Parts: sequence; C-alpha cells; structure tokens
Amino acid sequence: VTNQLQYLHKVVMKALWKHQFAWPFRQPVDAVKLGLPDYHKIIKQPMDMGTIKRRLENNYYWAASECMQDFNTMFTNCYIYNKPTDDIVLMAQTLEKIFLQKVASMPQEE
Amino acid sequence: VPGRVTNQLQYLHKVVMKALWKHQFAWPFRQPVDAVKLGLPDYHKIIKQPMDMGTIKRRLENNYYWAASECMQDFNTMFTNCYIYNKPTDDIVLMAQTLEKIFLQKVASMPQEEQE
Ligand SMILES: C/C(O)=C1\C=C(c2ccccn2)c2cccc[n+]21
Ligand SMILES: C/C(O)=C1\C=C(c2ccccn2)c2cccc[n+]21
Repeated sequence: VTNQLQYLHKVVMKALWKHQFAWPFRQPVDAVKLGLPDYHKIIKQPMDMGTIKRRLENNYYWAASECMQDFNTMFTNCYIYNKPTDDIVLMAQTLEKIFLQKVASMPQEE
Repeated sequence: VPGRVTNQLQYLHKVVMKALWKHQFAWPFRQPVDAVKLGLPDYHKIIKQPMDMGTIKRRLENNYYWAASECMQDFNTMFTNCYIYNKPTDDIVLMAQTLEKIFLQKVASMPQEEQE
C-alpha cells in the first residue's frame, strides 16, 4: 500500500469499473467465446480491469507506475488488435480519457 | 486566452516532453505526419485527429493548454493514432509503446496539485 496505489484503487478503478463502457474490459479476452482465433498471436500481453482490480486488492504492485502500465497495456492491446472503426476502440478511448484525467490529480510521492 | 502557465504544465514541458523528444525512438513523432512525403494516401482517412510532439511542444510554449490533462490527452492521441493506423508487427508500434511507457513513468512523478 502506498498513497498513489490507493488513489488508483479508490479513485481511478472506481471511476472506470462502473463506467457504462467498462464491460468489455472487466474480464480477460476469451478468444474462443469472442471468435478471435488470432488474438493471442497478435497480443502477447493480454490485460484487463479484472486482473488489475484483483492485483490492487491483493497488493500485487510495488509501485503506482506498475499499475499505470497495466491500464495502458489493456488500452493499447485494444487499439493494436481491433479495426480503426470498431466500437470497442471508441469505448477504450473514452475510458482512457478518464484514466488520464484522474491520473493528473494523483499524489506525486510514493 | 486559450490557456495559462501551471506547475504541472511546466513539468510536462521541461521534464516529460524533454526526455521523450531526445529519445532514440522519437524521430517519427517530432513533426506532423506528411502522408504525401511518406506514401500513405489513406492516413487522413483513418486518422481523424493527427497529433505529434512538435504540435504539443508549440502548444506548451504558447500557453495553449488550460490544464495538464489537456496536454496529456494530446500525448495519448499521438500514441493512439500510431496503434490504430499501423500494422501490429510494424517497428513504429514498438517505438510508440516504448515512448508511452516513459511518458507514464514520468507523469507518475508530476506534482499532485495544479497551481497557476
Ligand atoms: C478488449 C477487446 O479487444 C474486446 C472485448 C470484446 C468483448 C465483446 C463482448 C463481450 C466481452 N468482450 C471484444 C469483441 C470483439 C473484438 C474485441 N473485443
Ligand atoms: C506516427 C506514424 O504513424 C508514422 C511516422 C512515420 C515517419 C516515417 C518516416 C519519417 C517520419 N515519420 C511513419 C511511417 C510509416 C507509418 C507510420 N508513420
């Protein structure tokens, strides 16, 4: 537990987890269920909010920039895998914009 | 009267942007994408909001941003355009990821309270 990590749990994750666009990112991408047979050929580090939330709850992270990187990876995976015109890209952009807004007011010192 | 000068914006300019700019992978990002000179006739059909570190640097220098998050959004847009336009296997994608990680590392150390 640091001040920065607690801000990411209570302020950042809280904001994002309950968002109306959050639902495709709450659990790991299931390639079989989603019909995406190349997903893991293209994405080598899958990431999702459920994993991140769990990690925060279980005190997995030693620094806030670590947790921050998990959020970025999740969003980046989405942009790299999907087609430019897909709704999901649009949903990821919206969520990423809230992420950065909250992260701007995050405590400076670990 | 677009924006002002804050502590966070001074930090994004002198500490975050400076590091990224001088990075060995930064060269494709220092100026707007010239789709003609590069032979990418579909760029502007796919990327609706072009952004580059040259534009962000100028905006910082002319007090265009009102708050830090506005400048952060511009950084995010630059990185996202790259991921969205380019093929997953392209070198450019790897370069952007590297820069994006540094950006996040340095944003984590930005002053918490925005003061004019
Ligand atoms: C994160 C991501 O790329 C997802 C996430 C979904 C998704 C779609 C429905 C239910 C849960 N997740 C999806 C569908 C098609 C293509 C890509 N994705
Ligand atoms: C930011 C971006 O997407 C760039 C930027 C370049 C680039 C290529 C050569 C010189 C300057 N910039 C490029 C080339 C091919 C595909 C994509 N890009």
